[PDB]
Amino acid sequence: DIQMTQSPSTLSASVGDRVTITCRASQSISSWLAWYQQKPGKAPKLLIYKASTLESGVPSRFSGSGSGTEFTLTISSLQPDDFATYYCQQYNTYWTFGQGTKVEIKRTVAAPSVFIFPPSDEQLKSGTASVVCLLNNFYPREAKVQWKVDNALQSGNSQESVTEQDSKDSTYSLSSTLTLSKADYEKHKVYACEVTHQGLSSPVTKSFNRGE
Amino acid sequence: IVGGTESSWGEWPWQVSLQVKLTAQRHLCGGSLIGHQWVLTAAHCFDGLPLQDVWRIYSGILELSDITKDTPFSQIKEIIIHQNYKVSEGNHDIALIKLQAPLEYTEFQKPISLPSKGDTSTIYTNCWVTGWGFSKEKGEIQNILQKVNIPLVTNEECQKRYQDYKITQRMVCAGYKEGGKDACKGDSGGPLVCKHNGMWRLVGITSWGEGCARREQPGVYTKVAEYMDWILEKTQSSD
Amino acid sequence: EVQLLESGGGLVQPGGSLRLSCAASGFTFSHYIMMWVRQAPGKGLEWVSGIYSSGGITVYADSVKGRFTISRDNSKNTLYLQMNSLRAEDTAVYYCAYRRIGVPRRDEFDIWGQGTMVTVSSASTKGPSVFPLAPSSKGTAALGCLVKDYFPEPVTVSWNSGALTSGVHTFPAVLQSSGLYSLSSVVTVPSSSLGTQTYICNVNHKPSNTKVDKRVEPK
Repeated sequence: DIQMTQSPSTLSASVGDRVTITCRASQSISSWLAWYQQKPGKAPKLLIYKASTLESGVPSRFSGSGSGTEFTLTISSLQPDDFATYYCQQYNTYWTFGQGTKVEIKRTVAAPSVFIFPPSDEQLKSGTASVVCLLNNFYPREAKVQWKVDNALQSGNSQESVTEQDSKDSTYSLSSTLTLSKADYEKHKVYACEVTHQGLSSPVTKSFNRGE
Repeated sequence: IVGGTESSWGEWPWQVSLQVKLTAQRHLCGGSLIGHQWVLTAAHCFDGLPLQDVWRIYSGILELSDITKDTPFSQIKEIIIHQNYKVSEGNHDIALIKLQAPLEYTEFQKPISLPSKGDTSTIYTNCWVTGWGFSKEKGEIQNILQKVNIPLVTNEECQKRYQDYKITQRMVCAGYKEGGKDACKGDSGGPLVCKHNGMWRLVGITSWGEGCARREQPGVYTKVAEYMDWILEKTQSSD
Repeated sequence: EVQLLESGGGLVQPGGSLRLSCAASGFTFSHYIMMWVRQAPGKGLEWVSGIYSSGGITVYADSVKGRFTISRDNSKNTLYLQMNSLRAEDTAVYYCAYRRIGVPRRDEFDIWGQGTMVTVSSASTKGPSVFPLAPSSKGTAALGCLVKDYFPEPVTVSWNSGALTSGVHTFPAVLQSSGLYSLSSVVTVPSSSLGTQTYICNVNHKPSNTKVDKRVEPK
């Protein structure tokens, strides 16, 4: 298969910025490359085809260049409507899409407020323990969350979920949920959530002891 | 038509609207009356619906909203697509339509003259394109027949803007360097006419182009003068 | 304009089959390449099948080759995707798309449908268990509701019957290895309010016709 790689995976920008996104093909696709815009929950919209031809109805701030294996999409002056995910598509042989580049709203750094929640007694008696760590209203998106149980680093038993950029303050919020059997939960005392983020002068840990 | 203005009764008396009736009825293409029983249009108008029975041709008409269930229309007796036209492509984009009945001429319904054998090398300077097509890319069919003045360009200039396609001597292109005035979707098959020595001549048939009214992106038209032997053969031969 | 409307999406069990339709409306003289493209929850667009001309090359992505059949009924003006031996990982929004053949005629290169949702799962329909995320004993406090083990999507969560909206974050659900979904909804409030104010999350799950209100209190 022809593999398509977009870079960067995310990029932060402001209204009025000039924005450039790149797409690389694993082999030559001549100029058979298209670019799309997609907003959450909506069908994608074609912007550019044959590498540099503007689709019918598309504003002229969008342009494309390249041929062979390396391509760019440029937005000459970003507008509020342009925050979205962009995909390239080769159509040399069938169709293959790149993995996408999200274009998001840039703002100042904001540290997460971090909160840890023990499992409820109601939930425990049913045999499962969910431990929740909340990182609230932070920017940028990049954040590392580590779980520690009696100082042993956890791995493979947690899942993260993240909100879309807030419409008022352009921050993200994130949950990390550690799932244990009741039996394992009861085997340990200290449950800690440690977060690393640019807004923090060093990593912050929130914790509780089982039963206090 | 992008950047045009409203036409008047009698101004372009050869302009027709080629419409299709299925459940609903829609204008699809323009065309030009060239004799009592003959309309000239683009072959591509028939790529999707090649059969005659669904088509309705309105002549002597300024405003599409005037059309009702009772408005008379001509029907297609014969479609003659150029034998070397390829579906979906730009070469030989020309079709003759023979009507089921001949139309009488009036001041609001009469033919455009075809180019004269004498005018092979004429450089036409007062050219106009008409139709009910969109007034912008992804717009809507216009109600009142629009007109716009557009200069011809050389084939060499046109070729510079269409690197991916071949511009041939059987095509002619028209456009402004900075765009703003052009044909658009729904104008295709209609006329490009130029006034020469006091008379209007059918110089082009609206055929294809990238976008509508873009800078350095002229419209492409079938060059009618190059098809005169074909027109006269197919018409004289048929009637 | 020319318009495309997908239908036939829904919930099917692993190993089952489903047939999507994409009905085209309008008049056009254009011819089109016809494709199906899908997007799994939180993932990218993935092309899966196409037909290049009437009775022409039908082609498939390796991910679906041998299980899916693309076809056209020109008399109904409809594109189909027959999907057999379906699996969890075929879960996605499916889109049909048309691509213009030949020279540009003042018109569009692409036409896209609206998408139709396909869910492949052996899970049983079930309303969520709702557990409190109690505000800690140790400015601003956070509290929430853990909405666990429901199927299928979606659920809705409100706080105090819609009276509390400021500072609410309801997370996108996660698909657990059990095949059931889970999410949390949180809210930040003044610490000084924890003793006097009542906080209740209202969790609705239409597929199971369940509504649960859960009071969230200091522990």
